[PDB]
Amino acid sequence: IVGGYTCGANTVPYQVSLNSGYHFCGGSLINSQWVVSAAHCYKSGIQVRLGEDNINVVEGNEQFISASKSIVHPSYNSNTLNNDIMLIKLKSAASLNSRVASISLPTSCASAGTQCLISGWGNTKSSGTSYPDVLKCLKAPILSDSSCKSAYPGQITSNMFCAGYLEGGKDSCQGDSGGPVVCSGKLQGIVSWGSGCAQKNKPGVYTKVCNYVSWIKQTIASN
Ligand SMILES: [Ca+2]
Repeated sequence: IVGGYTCGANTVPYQVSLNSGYHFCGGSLINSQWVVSAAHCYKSGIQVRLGEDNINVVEGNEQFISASKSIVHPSYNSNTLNNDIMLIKLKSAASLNSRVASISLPTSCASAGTQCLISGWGNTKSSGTSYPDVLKCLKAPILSDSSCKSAYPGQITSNMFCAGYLEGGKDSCQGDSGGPVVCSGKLQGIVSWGSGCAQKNKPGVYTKVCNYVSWIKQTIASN
């Protein structure tokens, strides 16, 4: 997260870190046994880390649980990042509490102008590299479809939306991928892609979760 703020420990209780020996992506807890992330974050050997603030220090609210299965969206295209969504099942159910909690799925899509909270342990520099140890947060609005499409000609599908600031300086970034965009207590987006980070006229691009609620629910019901 570039140009954000320190969230505070366990203030974002649905935020997860995906760990394969090191943090490599975010995710969102959507029930005691399932996490949503970005398909471009797929790898084998995932451990899900819940209850984290400092990802390099054991602070006392963590739960580390190995994934038993990952399911990439059936129409994911790694060239265009269309359908950049994956589900991860935990080998055991997490213990839900005030610091480890699920986030609701949307019953309806959000609109341009809605304010959302974006979070992660990604790079904090727009030109340069610096990785935080504690969770960072950014409040940002959803941008219009027309401004999103104008920013990225020929690249924005009906399964994407843009959020952030066209002036630059505030955005998600590398290492935030797969993490949440929450608006009015609903998971509306997944950190997907962008040109660089926090660049002028190049806002963040997010997976449009409301398009996938049917697939998520059916997949969970049968796995
Ligand atoms: Ca920790």
